[PDB]
Amino acid sequence: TPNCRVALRNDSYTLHKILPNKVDPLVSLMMVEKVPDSTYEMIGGLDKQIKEIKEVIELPVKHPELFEALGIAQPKGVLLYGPPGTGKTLLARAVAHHT
Amino acid sequence: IISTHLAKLYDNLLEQNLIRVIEPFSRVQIEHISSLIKLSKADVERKLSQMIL
Amino acid sequence: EFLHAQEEVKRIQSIPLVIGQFLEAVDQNTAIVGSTTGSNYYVRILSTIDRELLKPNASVALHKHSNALVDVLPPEADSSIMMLTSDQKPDVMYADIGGMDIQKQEVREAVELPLTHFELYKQIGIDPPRGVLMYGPPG
Amino acid sequence: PKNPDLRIAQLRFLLSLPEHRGDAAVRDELMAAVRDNNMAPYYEALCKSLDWQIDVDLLNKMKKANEDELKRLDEELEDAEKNLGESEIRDAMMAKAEYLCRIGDKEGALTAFRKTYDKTVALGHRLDIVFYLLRIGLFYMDNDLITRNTEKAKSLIEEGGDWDRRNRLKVYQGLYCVAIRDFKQAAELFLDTVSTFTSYELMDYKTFVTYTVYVSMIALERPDLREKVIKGAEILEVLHSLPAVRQYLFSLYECRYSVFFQSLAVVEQEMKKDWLFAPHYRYYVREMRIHAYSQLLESYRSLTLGYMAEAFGVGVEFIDQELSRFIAAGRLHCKIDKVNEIVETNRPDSKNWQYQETIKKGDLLLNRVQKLSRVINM
Amino acid sequence: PGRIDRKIEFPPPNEEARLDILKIHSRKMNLTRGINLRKIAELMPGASGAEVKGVCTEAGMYALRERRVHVTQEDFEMAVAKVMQKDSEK
Amino acid sequence: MDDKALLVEVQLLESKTYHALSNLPKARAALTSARTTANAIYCPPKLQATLD
Repeated sequence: TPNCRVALRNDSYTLHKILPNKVDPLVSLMMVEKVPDSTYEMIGGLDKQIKEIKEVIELPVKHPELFEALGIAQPKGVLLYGPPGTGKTLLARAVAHHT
Repeated sequence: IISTHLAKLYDNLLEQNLIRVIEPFSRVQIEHISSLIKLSKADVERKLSQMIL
Repeated sequence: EFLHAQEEVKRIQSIPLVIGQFLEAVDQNTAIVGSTTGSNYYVRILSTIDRELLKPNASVALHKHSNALVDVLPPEADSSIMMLTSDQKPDVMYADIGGMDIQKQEVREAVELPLTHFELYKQIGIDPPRGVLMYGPPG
Repeated sequence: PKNPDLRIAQLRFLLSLPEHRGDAAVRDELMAAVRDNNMAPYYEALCKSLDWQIDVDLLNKMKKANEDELKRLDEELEDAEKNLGESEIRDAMMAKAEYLCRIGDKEGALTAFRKTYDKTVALGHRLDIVFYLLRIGLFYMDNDLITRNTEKAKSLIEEGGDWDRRNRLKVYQGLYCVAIRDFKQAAELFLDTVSTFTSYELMDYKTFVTYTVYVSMIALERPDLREKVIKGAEILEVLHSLPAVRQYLFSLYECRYSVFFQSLAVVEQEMKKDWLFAPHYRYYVREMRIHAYSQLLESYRSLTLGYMAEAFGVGVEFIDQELSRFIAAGRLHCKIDKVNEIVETNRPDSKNWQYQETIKKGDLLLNRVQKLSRVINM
Repeated sequence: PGRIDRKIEFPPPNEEARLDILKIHSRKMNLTRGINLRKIAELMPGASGAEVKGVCTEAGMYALRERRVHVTQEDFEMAVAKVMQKDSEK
Repeated sequence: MDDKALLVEVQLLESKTYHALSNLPKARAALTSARTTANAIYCPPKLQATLD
């Protein structure tokens, strides 16, 4: 395999034995697929932004056939912006559970 | 509060007395230790019982 | 004869020894070490070395010519820097500092206290701090 | 709703088993029978409880219109599938299964709670469902099937502390973990008393403390239990409120041995008009007598029971027949005396006791390796 | 075109927002009830949600110097005054 | 009002009148409210040791 260690002679530089992969560094730090829980709709004060996410993420997931009937592509990438710590993390954490 | 601060110092001072005047022996009769504390022996029996327990 | 056999292996050390560091082990009695000569090898190990001494990335001894695992060093050997040695306390008492009573008390519990009261953090759910940072105007 | 539903099953636990005590019981059972839309468990008392009132027609219409208030929407849902989402919507069975436990029975609860179990896979949904199986596990008191789902929630749902399902890890030390194994599950697991307030579902705090002080003095005799019950501050406020708790605590630690029969009978008089009426002092009194005796017989190795006639209580013959019960059946390690009038105690040594203990465990492991020697090798 | 799409703005929070943010970031604690969190949220006129997380650490810090696993209202009322004092630079 | 110096005094005096009239935790709380308020006076040359 490419990117795999081998045992090598010092004189004729011949291979002796495939050495095993130590860890897979991507697959050792494989990113966690942890449980999608919500804290629910009780993030009030953000409900206008919540209605935007439902109509751009949930509505493609829940209603594919509205896009299939009307003939329009479903989105796949949403950008969020604002000051940091205003729920950039914790809101998309919740929406992945609502769907 | 002379009530709490004396009495907790007072009830500390009993066994401060008692560790010296019990130290020299192993086996005494209790009327002598009631005399060296200069007190009735009734509370001394209750105070010493608190010490072992 | 097996105990006479263990002793007669021990001529292999003889102290012209070079120093590497243990890296990994493939299988029974064959491993990988990283030398202090810059390169990286695939070596054999003696049956004498007790296998409890391995994986801190321990400092190890190696043969010159044939380059095998021969000896396991004390682990603090290859360090190249030392601690506060024995006497170089800079002669500053704790009461020498004047009027930093918030911050003197804060750092003192930031260092010494979790040695004793460690589980009071987890019962609250504090997750006690590993490090501390200090900053301010110069002086 | 379901948070004041604790009272109904407890008052139903109270009524019928004291046969003579039934006057004020029926005077507020009528509050629990025809009010609050309570439907099932008194029609099953039709040959258990009294003659009856006409409870048939007035409430079978009230179970009907309230079922007809609910049974239309639950079985159909189909409403927000008009805009074709997942061909379903999540507002139907998660919102009305709670009525199927409160007024609907366990049968309407068991088929609804498992139906909303596989509906949503969150722990926060499995939070409230399993806690409803356990609250109804006290209601109809089917106290064997709901011993299972506690451990089934201890395994998977419990991942820690860190205020959480600790809301009903107030379903993990007074409904299921310490019942009839109780010598030490009150001991090790009652270490935390750490809050005070009575929220809208914390309906029992002050009388709940009277439990955990009557079970407090049980775990450890004097390797400093006295800090967590007397030097403790949240316990100090309620004994400042309640003298029956305070005097009963301060009888035992302060060694007022004479007032124990007073302070036990006041606890006993409290145990005369309490709901707990099927299996009783699986710790308490004549262990609390031996708890009083283990500290009294300590510090005195040559005692006379003439001194017992006033220091602890009266009845010279009553103490004498009392200690005859306790010594002779393997408790209260001492040796009572006749007409010299002595209560003499003997203790094991620092090595005689352990040689008695190593001879017990050594025989068990020897008998063990007897068997495994011959299971293998023919 | 095609790859990514619509953008959503986040304003600075409010009283009902910071109160919810307070309950979420103080969720994983061992705290004591008998407290007005709504006063705590309304002592902060313009705090951010990340500043709320620093308050819950200092309340647990004040709980530690009590030698208690209780977390009282006295701990938060000093911690709000401390973090806003740290927020007193512009 | 806005005042700062007098408010340290009246909270300190109310910390007396519950301990003198036998109320510890209300006097403990009224002491602490005077502690955080006294973090804004540039010269308490006598009121510091009175609070101490």
